[PDB]
Amino acid sequence: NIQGITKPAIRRLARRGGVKRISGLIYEETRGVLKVFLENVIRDAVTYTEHAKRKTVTAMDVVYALKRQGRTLYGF
Amino acid sequence: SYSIYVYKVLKQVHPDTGISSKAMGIMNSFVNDIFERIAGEASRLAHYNKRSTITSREIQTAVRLLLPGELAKHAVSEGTKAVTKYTS
Amino acid sequence: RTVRAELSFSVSQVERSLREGHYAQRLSRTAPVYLAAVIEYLTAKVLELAGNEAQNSGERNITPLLLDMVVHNDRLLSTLFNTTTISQV
Amino acid sequence: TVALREIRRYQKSTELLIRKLPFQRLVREIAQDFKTDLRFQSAAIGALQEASEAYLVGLFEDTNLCAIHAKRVTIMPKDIQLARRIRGER
Amino acid sequence: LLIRKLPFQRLVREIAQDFKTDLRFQSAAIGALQEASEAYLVGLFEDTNLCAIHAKRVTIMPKDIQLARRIRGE
Amino acid sequence: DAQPERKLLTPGEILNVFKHISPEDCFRLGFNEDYARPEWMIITVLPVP
Amino acid sequence: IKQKLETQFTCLFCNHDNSVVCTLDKKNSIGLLECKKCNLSFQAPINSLSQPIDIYSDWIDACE
DNA sequence: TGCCGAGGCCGCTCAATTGGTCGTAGACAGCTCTAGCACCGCTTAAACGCACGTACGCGCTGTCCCCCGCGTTTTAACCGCCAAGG
DNA sequence: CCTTGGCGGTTAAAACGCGGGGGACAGCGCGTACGTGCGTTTAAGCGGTGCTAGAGCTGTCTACGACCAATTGAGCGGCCTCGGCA
Ligand SMILES: [Zn+2]
Repeated sequence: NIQGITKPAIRRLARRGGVKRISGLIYEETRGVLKVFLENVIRDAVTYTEHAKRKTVTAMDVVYALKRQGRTLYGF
Repeated sequence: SYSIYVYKVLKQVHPDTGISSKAMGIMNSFVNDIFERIAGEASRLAHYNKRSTITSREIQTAVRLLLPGELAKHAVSEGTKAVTKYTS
Repeated sequence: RTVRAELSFSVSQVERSLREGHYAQRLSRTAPVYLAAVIEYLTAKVLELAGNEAQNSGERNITPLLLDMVVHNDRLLSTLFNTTTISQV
Repeated sequence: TVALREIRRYQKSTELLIRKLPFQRLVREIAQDFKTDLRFQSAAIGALQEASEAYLVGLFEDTNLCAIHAKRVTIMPKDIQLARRIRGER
Repeated sequence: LLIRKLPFQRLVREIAQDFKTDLRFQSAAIGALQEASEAYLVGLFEDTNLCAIHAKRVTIMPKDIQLARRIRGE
Repeated sequence: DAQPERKLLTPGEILNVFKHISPEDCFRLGFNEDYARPEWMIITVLPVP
Repeated sequence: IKQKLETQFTCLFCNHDNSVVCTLDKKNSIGLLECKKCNLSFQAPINSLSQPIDIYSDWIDACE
């Protein structure tokens, strides 16, 4: 489920971002923002895997899916 | 692919400082990305002018387009003072 | 030609990649020397700063944490990495 | 104060902040909804997690700016509902 | 178009002189620049408006523009 | 979960792997370098009584 | 606990033999056939007495 | 005092050089397009002051929902026990 | 006597109720500088011929660099010799 993105993991991320005090209605939104981000990137990674006639989503399919959003990822 | 030359330039710029093994893959993905971006952009340039040969002039324009500002200036000065040193 | 042009990248291997990438039908005589010179400048500008920051901090090797701290600092080339993410894994 | 402490700490480090196992389960679940039993390279999931966390972190930066703009110190739904709209995500 | 077209052309030629000299412009080029510029400014004003309303401000201020531009990555 | 591909482990395949076992690991496995070397459990030539 | 069992049944679609996997969830009375090749999936109800031959039989009748 | 670390020699595989096609890339001419830059007549659009109003911002209050710490406790995920069979 | 079917025992931490105590959300008060519709006058804006030519469009011509085909030279890995630290 999306419930695995727990309350203190969203809080930790916010701490990294620079958030001081965080209202309650932000984890669900984040859970709903993170799910949209994954539904946009995994769709392209699955498209590259089905185009490569594979069944295993490699890390270069994820790098290509992030490259199609202007989010180039170095190290794979 | 390009990892053998990243360490060779690093021996010139910092002969005392070493590099890790993940940072070599990061610099190798950086080089294969700015290569497939400059060549891609240059390919677009060679199509917009209906040419067929990528010369050094389409590389100088793709460097002016891709790199912003002083990096493009410096980028175009090093390529020019390497082609002139090459022809001589 | 790399030592003759007094460069550090091979004009050859990159040229081979251009042939394999099929970016055009025919290259020029001096186009890969310019592209290797320009690329060489970007590597000798990023690793010059990674080697400056490893000795400024006091580190010995170059870790990906040094690359992530430099390329997102250093407004000289922080514009090139507005939309990049070093994985650090 | 402890909040500030954590911000000084997390911003100092680069380890992944979401638990690995749980993330693996979420990814495989979502992917399972497009194509059944899709196998994954471990590096693929790792790529997905790095990308997701970088995305959420940046989003939280912008969200923070939106909260502060409204003279608030606490991030809320109106912050993200604004950051993502201006980003062209919604 | 909401800006006097001629003023957009002047400003344009001035800015252009600082990049490359003795330039000439097609009228359609200047027109393209003006459509683009005005569309950009209008969208920016929409986002700015949203920032102002967010801060009990429906009336855009420089602060709002700066927030909008920062979140846009401009 | 991932799809596993069990292939047959032929004697010839295992034979080559056994000759590369080091002398130090041969001893630790309870075998003996002079008398009971582990690749000799695979038959390549048959003694004719 | 679920039972993940490999079988020697032939997939009714891709025709690869010895590539049908049966997952029998008795806690919810739901049996699942999977290919390992073309990976077509088929669900059917199971009791407590069922075995991979029981749902594979139901799959033959669900096609015809 | 002497053998494994490093440089040298013999093979491997891919890169460099040369020769013939070959259609596509570069030249060049005829010629019409819309951009060229200069002046009219009229007009929609622009420079600058108004003023009472609606919006923008500072200060005080409620109560109130996230702030920090503790304790087991539970899913999820790594390590050992019941007592049937072959 | 030995190895699977389902079952306790095995951790890092969060499923956080809930005891405590305060930062800070949204409505409410006051309160001031700025603020646009309407008003004037304008300086530039829209539409028409008149003039003049730059280089795109399209046509056939002449042409030089790559494709795939036989030669053949340098970088690198596996044997193989040389040498000072322990
Ligand atoms: Zn099948």
